[PDB]
Order: sequence, then C-alpha cells, then structure tokens
Amino acid sequence: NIIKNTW
Amino acid sequence: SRVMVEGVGARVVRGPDWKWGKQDGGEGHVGTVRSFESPEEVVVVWDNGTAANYRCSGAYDLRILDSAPTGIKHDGTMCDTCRQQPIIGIRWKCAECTNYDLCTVCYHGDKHHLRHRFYRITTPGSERVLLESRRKSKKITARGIFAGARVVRGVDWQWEDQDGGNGRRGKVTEIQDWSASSPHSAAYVLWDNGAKNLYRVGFEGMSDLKCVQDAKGGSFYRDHCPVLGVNIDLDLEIVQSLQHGHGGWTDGMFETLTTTGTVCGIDEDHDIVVQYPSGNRWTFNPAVLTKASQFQVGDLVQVCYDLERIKLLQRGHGEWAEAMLPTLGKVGRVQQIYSDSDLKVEVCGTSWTYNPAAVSKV
Ligand SMILES: [Zn+2]
Ligand SMILES: [Zn+2]
Repeated sequence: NIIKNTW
Repeated sequence: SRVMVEGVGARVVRGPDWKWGKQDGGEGHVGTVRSFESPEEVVVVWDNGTAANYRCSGAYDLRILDSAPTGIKHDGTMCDTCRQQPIIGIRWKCAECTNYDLCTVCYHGDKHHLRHRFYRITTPGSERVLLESRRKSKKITARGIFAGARVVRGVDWQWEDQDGGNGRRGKVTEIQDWSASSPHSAAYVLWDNGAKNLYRVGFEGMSDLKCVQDAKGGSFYRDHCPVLGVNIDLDLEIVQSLQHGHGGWTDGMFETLTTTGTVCGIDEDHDIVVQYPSGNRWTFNPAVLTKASQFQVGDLVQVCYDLERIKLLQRGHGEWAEAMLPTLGKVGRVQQIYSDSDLKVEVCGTSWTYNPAAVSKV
C-alpha cells in the first residue's frame, strides 16, 4: 500500500 | 556547525504535526525510515505495510523511537544500567546526578530514578535538552513488529521462498541485532510452515516484514522522543545472583528487565511464574520481582477522600486537575492499567487517570 502525500 | 543526520533505518512513530489519519496504524504504531527524498521530506515504511512520505522540517510528522538501527553511537559513553558501551542511538543523561547516562531501552524502560530529570542528547552533535521527569510525563505503548507479532513478507524481501511463499504467515519470536553495529534492527521469525530465519526490520532502512497482527513492543515517553529532523528494578548481576536456584538465567529473558509481566503463576518450587506480552512464561525468585500493580481491569475502586493526599499523589504523577474534585470518595471501575502503573478509572460516567495509591479496592 504505497501512499503519496502532498503538502 | 550542527547538521541533520539523515539516519536511514530509524524506528519512528507519529510526530507532533501529524495530520495523516491512521496511515501509521494509530498512535504508537512503529515504522522504518526507508530513505530521504530531501532534507525536508522522508519516506517511511510502516510495520502495517503502508509506505508513505512525510515532513521533517518546519512541520514534523515523525518522532524517533529508536535510532540504534542507524548505528549512530556516542563514543566515550556507557549506559550505567545495562553497561552498553558505547551508547548506540539516542543518549539520555541524568541532569540531577554526576556523570550518569542511560540508553534508550533503559530510559524508556524506567531505569534509574523516574523523578530525576534527564537531558536528551539525540546525536553527538546535539545540544543537550532538559526534559520533564519521566514520572510526570505521558507514557504510551509501541505497536508493530515485535515479539509475538504475526507477519508476512515485506517490500524489501529478497530471501526467495523461506516463508513458503508470498502471503504465507509467520510469528516474530524476538527482535535482534542484524549486526553488532546495528542493534534492534532485525526480527527472528518462525514461519507457519516450520521454516525459521532472521530478517531485516530497520537495518539499512530495509523492511523485510509486514504486520498482519501487530504486537506490543513496550512503552515509551512520547513527548521525550526527538522529532525526526511483575517488574524488575535490580541490577542484572543482583538478579543473576538471586536466581541461583530459583529459575536461573538465560539471555532470552533480558526482556524481563524492562517489561511488565502478569503474575499468572505461583509454583511448588518456592518460586513465581510470570507471563509477558512476548508470549513467554518465566520462573523467578521472590526477591527479584516487585508488584506493579495490585489492580486488574474490572476492579471496582473507591477514590481517596483525603484531598491533601490525592492532590499530592496526583501532582506527583502529573495528573492533577481541579475538575477531579467531585470524584473524591466515589466508586469507579478500573478501565485500563497504563504502562506507568497509573489507572484509567471510570467514575461519575467520565474517566480519569489516577495514581494507584489514590484509590482503594472495594
Ligand atoms: Zn541501557
Ligand atoms: Zn539521576
């Protein structure tokens, strides 16, 4: 489960 | 000048600026620092299997639970309890004693005096940071890949079919050092098919395993961790010399020196039997153990009605609030027994945290 966050 | 150590392999939990729901699996759940995208951004592979990116500058999504797997060490120091030399990982220096230091295991394991305030010295280059006493600070349980955890192969798996195939399960029996220079960085697994082996859980930022059932990995003082970017209170030797004919010593029992056990047995051999969250039962001399605690979940207790004493008791443990006044003399239920032996008691509908001496069993 690869998640990619952005901020 | 001081600079950030891009410590790949650091064992981390969520930080103060966390806003990513339950990606980590909840507060206290542990993950591995895989790599750094930049000095601002870091990628973590949580024990539950989810890999994600996080902030480590300005905002801090992560706290460091154990840096020892990175191999960072403080040459010229020694933990005065477990005699680890050099101290590997975070250095903890008692501010109130002359020349006294603990390693992370011993510090979070409530060694030395809990009312003595420590300096945190995260890296050799760090300036020492004075902390609140452990006794007045919040303690929570680590969860993830620890002894007893049910696991499958992780992303960095490179060990062919030792697990009997992808998705096949096994049990973590023990956390070990992958190498002498990288402690607490491996997990020994007994697979469901009878196969068994050691795997990377932090070493060089590698994640060879994934939790399907996380296990408890002991308690830590959350707010004392730096941002990224049945009990035994005697010396190992005093414990060893006391076990001469009351259980004896095997190194596999080292956990006992920093873990709360549940007294589930007494025995005919003039001795005691204790189980631990590892799943391990072990036998002991009476003098080696101290109670902690004398309550169980479900126990009905009456709150102390001496205000002076309950104020003393609650302040001493950093849990006093005037709002607690109506609870004096009231009967309530022990909901949970925290790792610092304080009690979550349900009373007047609400729940409060009590010094165990501030209540009496009904
Ligand atoms: Zn130590
Ligand atoms: Zn001290």
